[PDB]
Amino acid sequence: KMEAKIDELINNDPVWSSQNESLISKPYNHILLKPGKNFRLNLIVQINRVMNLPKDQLAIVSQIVELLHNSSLLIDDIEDNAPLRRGQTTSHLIFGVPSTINTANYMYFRAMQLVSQLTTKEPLYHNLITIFNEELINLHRGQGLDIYWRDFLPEIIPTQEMYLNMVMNKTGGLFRLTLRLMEALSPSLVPFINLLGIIYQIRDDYLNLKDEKGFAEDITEGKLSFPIVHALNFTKTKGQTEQHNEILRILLLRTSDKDIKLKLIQILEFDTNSLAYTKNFINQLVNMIKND
Amino acid sequence: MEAKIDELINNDPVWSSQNESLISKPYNHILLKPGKNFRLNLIVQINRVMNLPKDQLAIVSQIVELLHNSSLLIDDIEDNAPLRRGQTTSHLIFGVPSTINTANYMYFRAMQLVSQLTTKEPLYHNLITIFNEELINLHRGQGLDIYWRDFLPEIIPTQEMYLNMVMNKTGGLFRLTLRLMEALSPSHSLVPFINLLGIIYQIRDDYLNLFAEDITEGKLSFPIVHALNFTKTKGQTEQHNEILRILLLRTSDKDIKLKLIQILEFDTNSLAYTKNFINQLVNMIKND
Ligand SMILES: CC(C)=CCC/C(C)=C/CC/C(C)=C/CC/C(C)=C/COP(=O)(O)OP(=O)(O)O
Ligand SMILES: CC(C)=CCC/C(C)=C/CC/C(C)=C/CC/C(C)=C/COP(=O)(O)OP(=O)(O)O
Repeated sequence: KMEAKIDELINNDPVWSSQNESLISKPYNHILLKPGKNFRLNLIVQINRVMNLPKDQLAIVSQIVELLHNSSLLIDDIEDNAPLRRGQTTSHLIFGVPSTINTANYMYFRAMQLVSQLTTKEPLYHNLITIFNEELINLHRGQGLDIYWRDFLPEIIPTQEMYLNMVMNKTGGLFRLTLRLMEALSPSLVPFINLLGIIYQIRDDYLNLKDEKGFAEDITEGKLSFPIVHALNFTKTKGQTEQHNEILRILLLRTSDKDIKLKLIQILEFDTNSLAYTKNFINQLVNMIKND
Repeated sequence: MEAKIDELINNDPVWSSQNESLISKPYNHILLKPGKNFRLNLIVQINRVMNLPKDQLAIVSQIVELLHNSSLLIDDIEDNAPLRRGQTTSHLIFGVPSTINTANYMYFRAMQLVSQLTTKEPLYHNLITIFNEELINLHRGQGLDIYWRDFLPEIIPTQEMYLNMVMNKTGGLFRLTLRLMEALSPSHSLVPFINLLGIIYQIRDDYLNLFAEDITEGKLSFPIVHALNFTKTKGQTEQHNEILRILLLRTSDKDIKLKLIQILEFDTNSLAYTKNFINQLVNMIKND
């Protein structure tokens, strides 16, 4: 009797009830509650004017990008110890870091599974899987560097050039993934999508300081954001020792003190002019398209 | 400026050998102590009948070694384990952020190795599908294990629930290995056998754990599951509740740990129940 139950278990595919699906989906369902700006989704609709994928294929590509985007935020908020995401408590503080890590990773592989419902043309299929794998590798390479510079500061002080190659991997990754899949499926805008990704990341960095995640949470997180990279390299270059050191000291506190965060922003505004430099840099990238 | 940007966006992302070493640090750390290599030695034994060519067999081994070691990095973060293979866990040295990312990164470097197994598009499709299905099963198994543990005492798993979970959590990488080998073989499936091997392997691991860190971690191990269900069934409220209180302490007190280990040994006889259950499983194969 014990034997037959073991036999039945080992001789059949692993069983998975919808009740269990609901238990381990909690972390992800929570983040779905507040949709974001849907910038990537709208980007997908627009781009389809030229690519012309059938409604059904397009829905799958959208689902894949939404799964990857949202799960990547679940992981990034654990990796940054972020208290808020889209104005609500982050999933890992509600369900725990362990379940949130496993759920986000599980969703990466469900996104992978959807890639098969895109086609049966073995030539195409292979190319699709390859695009997915390459860009998931690129995403993790960039995320890995961003995380390393932040957690081991001041071991490595990146240069503007180093930051830009990191963003090409980290932020450029899902934008290139989306576009490469759609382009592969069309009955090249990658360079434009790379620039768009760089502008998106630097702008996010800029706005987090200029201005829901909390007041300037990138400082509390110790991030080597575009403005900070400019500030540290500017102070190094000009021999501004006291301030170079104060920028590093503040980043290392991982502080939520609102006055210390503003102190740091004012050093960028008045001592290194890092805010004006970043605002200008963004406009210079945007003009490359406006002047195309 | 415009020129530099132009070259950046028109080229593949820049990634160096040094960058690769920086992000590999947490993985390289756990590979400093080999472990027993049960899975890779298993692969060799099984190839005696699968006869894969040495180069494909090596890629299967690499895929399995990357998944096994990256899964340990993640499992250790998920139960905040202080030690793995006699040394400090990677996340306590490189931090949780870098260790999550590196382990997740290696999951995809393992995926990439699957297209190096074959050029035949029919077979490739099959291999990728096998990899995808079992990574899904592994996460369903690991998510239930984590769920029951972190949500205790909401759900006390039964013996059958534990067995289904373990077949995915631990049996999952054993099945991936064998499915990939059977798919590639140039020569009856061994999946039922490997599923039972995975189950025995985990129950045996739970048994041996009893540092008894599974206690400090609040784990619903095979012996604990037997003890909780045993006490419930017999109306032994006090013992049932005592086992739960100790698990819920997430204690590092050796004295309190010994106390639970004795309840399991002398009051519920879970250690003996466990040992005999393993033997019953081993005979299921032997006596065949
Ligand atoms: C699976 C993926 C995509 C990545 C794996 C590796 C990881 C965790 C990378 C982190 C990638 C990341 C979070 C980059 C930052 C991109 C960015 C600016 C996100 C925020 O985009 P919004 O459009 O502002 O967010 P909403 O959806 O709330 O509007
Ligand atoms: C990518 C994979 C495999 C899974 C994804 C989801 C996760 C993180 C699952 C957890 C899987 C896990 C760690 C199961 C336990 C397996 C086990 C009993 C490991 C210990 O095996 P040993 O053979 O004693 O280890 P050594 O390598 O040190 O010898």
